[PDB]
Amino acid sequence: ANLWERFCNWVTSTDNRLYVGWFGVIMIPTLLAATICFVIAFIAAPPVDIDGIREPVSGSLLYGNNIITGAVVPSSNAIGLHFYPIWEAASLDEWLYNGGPYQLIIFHFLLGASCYMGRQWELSYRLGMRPWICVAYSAPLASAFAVFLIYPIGQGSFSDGMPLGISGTFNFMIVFQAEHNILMHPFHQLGVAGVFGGALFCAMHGSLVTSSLIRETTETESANYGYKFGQEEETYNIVAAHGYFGRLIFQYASFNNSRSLHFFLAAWPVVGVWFAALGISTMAFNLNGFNFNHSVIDAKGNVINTWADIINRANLGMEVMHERNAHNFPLDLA
Amino acid sequence: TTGERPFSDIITSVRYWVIHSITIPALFIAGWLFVSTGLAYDVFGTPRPDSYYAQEQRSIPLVTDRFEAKQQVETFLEQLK
Amino acid sequence: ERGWFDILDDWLKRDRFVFVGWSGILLFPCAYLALGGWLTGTTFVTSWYTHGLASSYLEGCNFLTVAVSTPANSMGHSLLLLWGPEAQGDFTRWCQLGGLWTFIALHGAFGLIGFMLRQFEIARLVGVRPYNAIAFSAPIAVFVSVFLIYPLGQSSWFFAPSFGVAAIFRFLLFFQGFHNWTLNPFHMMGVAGVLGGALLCAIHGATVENTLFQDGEGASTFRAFNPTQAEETYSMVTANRFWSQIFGIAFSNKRWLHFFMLFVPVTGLWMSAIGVVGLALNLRSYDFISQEIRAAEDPEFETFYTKNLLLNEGIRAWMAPQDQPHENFVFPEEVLPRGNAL
Amino acid sequence: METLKITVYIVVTFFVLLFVFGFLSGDPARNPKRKDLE
Amino acid sequence: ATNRDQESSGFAWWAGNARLINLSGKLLGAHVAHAGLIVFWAGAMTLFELAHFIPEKPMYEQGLILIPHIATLGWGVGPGGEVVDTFPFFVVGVVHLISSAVLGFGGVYHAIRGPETLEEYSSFFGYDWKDKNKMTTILGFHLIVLGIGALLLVAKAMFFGGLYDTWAPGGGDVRVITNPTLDPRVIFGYLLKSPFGGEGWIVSVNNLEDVVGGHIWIGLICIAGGIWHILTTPFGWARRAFIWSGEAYLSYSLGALSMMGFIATCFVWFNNTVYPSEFYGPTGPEASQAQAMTFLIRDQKLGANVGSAQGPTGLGKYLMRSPTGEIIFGGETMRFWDFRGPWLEPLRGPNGLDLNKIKNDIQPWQERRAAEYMTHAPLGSLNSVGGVATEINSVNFVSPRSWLATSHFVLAFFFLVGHLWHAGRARAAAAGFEKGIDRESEPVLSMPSLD
Amino acid sequence: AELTPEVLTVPLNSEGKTITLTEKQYLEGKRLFQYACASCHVGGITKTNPSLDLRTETLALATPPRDNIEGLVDYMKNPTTYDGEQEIAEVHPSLRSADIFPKMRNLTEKDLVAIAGHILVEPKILGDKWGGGKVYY
Ligand code: CLA
Ligand code: CLA
Ligand code: CLA
Ligand code: CLA
Ligand code: CLA
Ligand SMILES: CC1=C(/C=C/C(C)=C/C=C/C(C)=C/C=C/C=C(C)/C=C/C=C(C)/C=C/C2=C(C)CCCC2(C)C)C(C)(C)CCC1
Ligand SMILES: CC1=C(/C=C/C(C)=C/C=C/C(C)=C/C=C/C=C(C)/C=C/C=C(C)/C=C/C2=C(C)CCCC2(C)C)C(C)(C)CCC1
Ligand SMILES: CC1=C(/C=C/C(C)=C/C=C/C(C)=C/C=C/C=C(C)/C=C/C=C(C)/C=C/C2=C(C)CCCC2(C)C)C(C)(C)CCC1
Ligand SMILES: [Cl-]
Ligand SMILES: [Cl-]
Ligand SMILES: [Cl-]
Ligand SMILES: [Fe+2]
Repeated sequence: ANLWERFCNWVTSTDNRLYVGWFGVIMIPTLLAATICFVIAFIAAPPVDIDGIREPVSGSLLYGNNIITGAVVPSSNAIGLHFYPIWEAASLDEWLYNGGPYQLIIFHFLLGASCYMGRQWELSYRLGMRPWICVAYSAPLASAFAVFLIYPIGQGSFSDGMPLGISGTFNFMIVFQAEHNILMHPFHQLGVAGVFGGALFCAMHGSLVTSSLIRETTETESANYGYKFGQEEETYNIVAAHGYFGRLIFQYASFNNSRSLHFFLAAWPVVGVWFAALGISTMAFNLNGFNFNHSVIDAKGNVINTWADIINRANLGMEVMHERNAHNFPLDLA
Repeated sequence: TTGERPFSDIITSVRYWVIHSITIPALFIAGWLFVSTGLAYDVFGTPRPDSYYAQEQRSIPLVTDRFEAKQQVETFLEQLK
Repeated sequence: ERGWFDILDDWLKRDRFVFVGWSGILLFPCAYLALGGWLTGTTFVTSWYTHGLASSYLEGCNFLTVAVSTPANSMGHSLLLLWGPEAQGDFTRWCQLGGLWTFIALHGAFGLIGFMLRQFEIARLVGVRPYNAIAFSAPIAVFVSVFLIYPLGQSSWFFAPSFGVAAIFRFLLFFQGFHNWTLNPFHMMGVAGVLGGALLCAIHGATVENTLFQDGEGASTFRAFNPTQAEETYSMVTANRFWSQIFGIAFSNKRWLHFFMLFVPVTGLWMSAIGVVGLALNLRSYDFISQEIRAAEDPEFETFYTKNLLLNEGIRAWMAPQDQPHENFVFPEEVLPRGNAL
Repeated sequence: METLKITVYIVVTFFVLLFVFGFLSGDPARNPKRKDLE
Repeated sequence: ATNRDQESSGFAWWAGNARLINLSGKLLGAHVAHAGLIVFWAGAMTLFELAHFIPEKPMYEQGLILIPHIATLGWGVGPGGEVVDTFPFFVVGVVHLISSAVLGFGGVYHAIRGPETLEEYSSFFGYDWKDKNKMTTILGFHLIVLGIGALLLVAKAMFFGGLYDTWAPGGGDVRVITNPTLDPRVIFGYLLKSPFGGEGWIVSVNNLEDVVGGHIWIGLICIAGGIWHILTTPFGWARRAFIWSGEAYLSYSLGALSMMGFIATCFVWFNNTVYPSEFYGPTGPEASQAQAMTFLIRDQKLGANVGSAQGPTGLGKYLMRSPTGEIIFGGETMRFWDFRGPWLEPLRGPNGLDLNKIKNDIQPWQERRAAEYMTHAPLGSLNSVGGVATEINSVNFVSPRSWLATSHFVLAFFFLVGHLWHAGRARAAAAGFEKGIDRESEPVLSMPSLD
Repeated sequence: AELTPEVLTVPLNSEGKTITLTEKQYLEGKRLFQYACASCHVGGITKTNPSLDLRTETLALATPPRDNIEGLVDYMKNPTTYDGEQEIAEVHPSLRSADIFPKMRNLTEKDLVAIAGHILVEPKILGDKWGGGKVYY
């Protein structure tokens, strides 16, 4: 074998402790750059003029933040969707003021995480597996694309991308509610059904398999020792599990087929989260939640408030207060 | 199986549909009339569109006393003239 | 021994389409009434006298905006029994006073007890360990903390969640503006357990479906499984290698994997419940004191934390007069907090 | 500015070329089963 | 019935169309019948739009997406995009609707009556997915067809009345394109432009000369490529790079359509040339700029000196500099300074927005347009309540730009998913493990332990 | 509460004369106001100039007075600035500028009266909400 042939054999080797592969050739450097920049920025970055109004917001630990308040702050509204790599700045000091780290991080991250998804297909192929784990990962990935790329595109600025920080995330959520009434949007509602249901079914499946473990141990040892890695025989009794759950509800509401059950476990959260991602990605173009403001009117024409109108009052509070020095004109159009 | 007649047997039988082409429409119509006669408003105490406010009133008839709450509502209802 | 008790026990535990049990005597009426009460209220019942809201299909609300709303604040924590001193046996007045709220909450609570007893009862009869019932303690801790303990620590049932889609959304936004509930590490642990549970659900389902053994000739692979088969339907060994190489670690023990799937969302929900118990008393994680001391002295110091409090202050001022009508709030235009232009 | 830019451009080009030529290097054959897919 | 249950086909009902992979006749029917559905919708939707259409309201106030496509081609409209004749819209709708019956007829025939496989019937129409030469030949036919399609657009623009030109001197109007851009430096230059702000890759195309010239190129490229693929068979390196199967080819096309979907989303969101704002409403960037313009005009009429007016932050309230110094509108719309539109451009000088032009040269038609666009911003609820999320019910409006961007993002996204699903499946099926791991030949069991 | 003949009774002119609109005129007025005006005047405010609203008290202090049917109908034909000083048909929808505001092309005299009646009746129903903006939502 020549050098290229050998290199290819190593890259695609099924024997590396962590699989590299061709997607990994892009994933490794991009994820390392994003990680390193993030860590350094989160600790040490100076304040960033997120809203382009010369009002710098401090995100880093050394500049007065704790783990909860800290963030890498989105790039300046003055930049908008302009590409702002380090070399476009006159200095690192300028780059930092304008939120250059945010762009470097999210672009390397999105590239790296897309390659992470490809890499999941890639290894499944090398191991002779079925290929669709990567399709499940497309759900959180799509969600990351929605908040870091698609929303900024629709609104015309990376300053409206989700901040890389715990409190910045909450800021993004509250402002999103004000501007899109996301709670009243059916795609976010499907998302909630996806994650509440995902958690429910996770607990359900956990509890049912755990409930029907076949006795292989004594009381002075963990029942976990009753299963040995790679054993051929199933470790629980699915017939007893189905016997239980089918009586809890009724026979035909319970799965007796493990393949069907596990498919449902994959599908429910993944589809819901795809809708969550699509909610963000379509509210990115301002097709917003249901608006029933003043929908109910009496015989004279008096407005009779519903809970929708109370939501509206909360939303107004968010709207009027957010970015309190950034608006000069009466309508918030992006 | 648990001994009851299969649902698919029942709902593909003529007798089920002889019974239920009567009972289902009967229930639906009874529900309809519960509303269309206005009885629903009376049973539950729900305002009709002309009964949220007196003509010139713009204040909500909020219950403000726990133990005289019944009378308060009755007083609010009287004030609709 | 063959008395009436044992004969009743026999009938209760007959293997039928819908199992009944001793637990059924509690469960079925309470669940039926809770659900029936919700459907009845959302269809026909107003919230005009308690909230100044329309809340039923009858009044023109849709599925998103209908609710059974909490009683007026002036009711305090009254049980609001139909035969109690407020409604005095009058079904109509009882509806107008929010009696259906305590009706649903209380039958709901006893119904949940019945459901968990049902989980125990069936597990015992079938001869399985009662981990499903144990896991259900999380839904119960949430229901009890949010629908009972929270309003009990507040002024009245008025501040419990109203049973409705939009009403629940209002409850979320209230908790943000008033409690800064996103900042609370007990809610944060709840979020991690819910999202972590959804993650585990998806990843485990997908891993099993993608490490299946070929056990049939069909390209649709569901038929190639038999409930009574002894063998694992998928390869733990291949799954383990895949994740070890992709992510760095992997499950190797199926019993541990499935216990963890119980542990994560159950623990999350239990954590969120503890935070809500604090909120019953306004014992919030509202502020970081060091942040406030700095920001008060230094008008150039700004974080996402200070930004979110401005949002909260807007929520409170803008929503309170209509959301809390018993307070009779009148906030002149000039006092309302607003940024420039908006 | 300029040296950094050129350096990153070269780095990115390097890895992209690896990705493309790598997947071009008989990738369908790199599996545990049927290799004759040409 | 051949292959029409799970036992014989290996595919369950919910994967039923996979039963068609190797049945070229029935599969032709599926495809032709489906082309029928697309043509049916195009025709029926147009007639529906026309029946609902009020000529003196803007199209974008009327939930129209198809009439705007016809109007952009220069049919039925005059100066400013005013509707002068609805008959071209009627023709487009009827002719599609009639054509769909024909396609539906052929589809139904092939699907249930005609020969199930075409190979025994005809060597020309029959095909084996694995026959690389036959695959490239059929691909070649379709490329020629597509090239002719692109030249049809060129024909309309140059020889059959022209296209609607929002940029036309003295005001938007239908205009014949006599000098299409042929220079490959300009045409392919778009393809190498950055997709980021102020650049916008192909989405930045801002004049009909470039649009028409692009389609001349694309038409010729597609016809040349088609001939190429009829006359050649895939080279060795291509043979070793791809999976050669029906499902693989589907996956490649799903990937391509996904990409196109996202591009179309950005096209309708930002571009106001091939999506004239007269027909589609203002872009998000456009309406935000139009707001700043509106209040600059208002306050300047009241006596404000808008050049020297300092806002609360220290930046100009109405006017400020971009990061490269160009004079741009201020407030949040600073992000939208790359916006370009016929109503704004007359105020633009070498250095950006010109203060002397602003002070002296703003015409009433500019005020009207800015006010119109500001109050038809592409914001609105799912139930079509126009405006911000806190707005009251009153205006029934969601911009066609929002409808078209959101729908196409959703479609593009699910098509990426379909690409991954089918590409991963095509690989696994080709290698022989799509149904699961062979218990007696589990690959991982022959591999050394990781540790 | 009901939409009574009294609620529907509004000033015809500045000289003390009233007109009682029918329920159908009220409905037509809402519809036509939504069709031609609400894009800028939703809820009684003005989006392109929030300083000027459609409140009755505001219309009364306009020149010429606009707090009556005649004043409003005239506004819709020949709109002026608030002091009556300039004619603004070139930048404001009117019958006189139906050429540049094409939605005004199909409005009849009857339609203008219905729109005028809407503007006067709505605050009698909605109070401060009419012309109040988001504060009163
Ligand atoms: C197991 C089923 C079940 C359970 C646990 C409950 C429980 C409840 N109901 Mg529901 N209900 C049920 C079934 C049930 N109900 C059914 C089937 C109906 C249809 C008829 C209803 C209709 C209903 C209505 C309309 C209302 C309730 C209400 C209530 C609450 C108060 C009840 C109370 O105070 O009782 C007190 C009585 C007991 C606890 C029984 C005690 C039995 C003891 C052990 C025997 C002693 C009695 C003795 C012989 C009498 C001698 C007295 C003498 C000195 C005069 C509570 C949550 C109220 C509520 O929800 O308000 C918000 C209410 O208004 N229920
Ligand atoms: C665009 C939608 C579409 C199209 C064009 C097709 C096309 C086809 N499918 Mg698929 N399928 C679809 C969606 C579609 N399918 C969906 C959504 C599902 C899930 C429910 C399926 C599940 C499925 C299964 C399980 C199977 C097919 C099969 C087939 C083929 C044979 C059908 C047959 O034998 O009919 C028999 C039915 C009839 C004779 C009844 C009448 C049907 C005709 C076509 C209706 C025409 C109505 C129309 C209004 C008439 C206009 C005429 C006018 C122009 C003159 C046919 C090529 C079969 C196949 O693969 O065989 C090898 C097969 O087994 N399909
Ligand atoms: C590109 C696709 C597209 C777009 C952008 C539009 C756009 C529009 N249409 Mg048109 N139309 C379409 C396709 C489209 N339509 C189709 C397929 C039909 C046949 C049913 C129609 C028939 C039609 C009629 C009869 C009317 C419109 C009207 C309208 C307008 C209002 C829409 C509305 O209120 O939505 C309401 C929103 C919904 C109903 C929600 C849709 C959500 C879907 C179900 C989610 C899809 C998710 C995904 C694709 C599924 C994947 C699942 C996953 C698990 C794999 C708007 C301009 C109205 C109009 O104004 O005409 C002048 C009108 O009356 N359309
Ligand atoms: C992609 C579309 C397509 C393709 C590849 C085929 C292919 C085939 N057809 Mg089907 N069919 C179609 C669509 C198609 N058909 C449509 C739309 C209809 C309804 C009119 C039919 C109705 C039909 C019937 C009734 C029969 C066939 C038959 C055949 C076979 C022989 C055809 C032949 O000898 O032509 C030789 C060439 C000619 C006769 C001259 C073609 C003249 C064309 C129409 C000129 C216009 C071309 C133009 C570019 C089309 C643009 C359309 C575009 C706008 C959509 C062959 C397998 C026969 C069969 O299968 O035998 C058992 C048969 O009996 N077809
Ligand atoms: C539907 C359109 C279509 C499709 C599906 C094909 C399919 C095929 N072509 Mg054909 N071709 C077409 C149209 C098409 N062609 C046209 C219009 C022309 C005239 C220009 C040609 C001229 C042509 C030639 C000369 C050759 C092919 C070849 C091939 C084969 C391999 C192609 C390949 O490896 O791509 C993958 C692409 C590459 C390996 C190029 C480098 C990839 C870069 C890095 C991607 C950059 C793009 C990126 C996504 C961003 C886009 C913007 C960018 C421009 C900046 C395959 C059968 C080969 C063949 O075997 O001939 C028989 C071959 O030599 N085609
Ligand atoms: C309260 C009360 C009571 C009771 C009652 C009851 C019990 C009731 C009931 C009731 C009921 C029991 C009702 C009902 C109902 C219902 C309904 C109303 C429904 C519906 C529905 C729907 C509408 C559906 C739909 C849908 C869905 C959800 C799914 C999917 C799709 C669709 C859309 C199809 C009593 C007397 C004791 C006493 C006092 C009080
Ligand atoms: C295969 C298949 C399928 C499918 C199918 C299809 C897809 C089809 C189609 C189809 C079609 C696609 C069709 C059609 C049609 C059409 C028509 C039938 C037409 C017509 C028309 C007309 C008649 C007209 C008229 C008119 C005029 C002229 C003018 C104006 C008015 C009017 C409108 C009246 C399915 C899924 C079922 C399944 C099984 C198989
Ligand atoms: C019309 C028009 C125009 C033009 C245009 C043009 C001229 C174009 C084009 C175009 C083009 C010219 C394109 C393209 C492309 C391409 C592509 C899209 C590709 C791809 C690829 C791939 C997919 C690959 C793959 C792979 C790899 C990477 C590695 C190994 C393996 C494989 C083979 C798998 C303008 C703008 C002026 C204006 C307006 C209109
Ligand atoms: Cl903010
Ligand atoms: Cl602004
Ligand atoms: Cl005022
Ligand atoms: Fe499992």
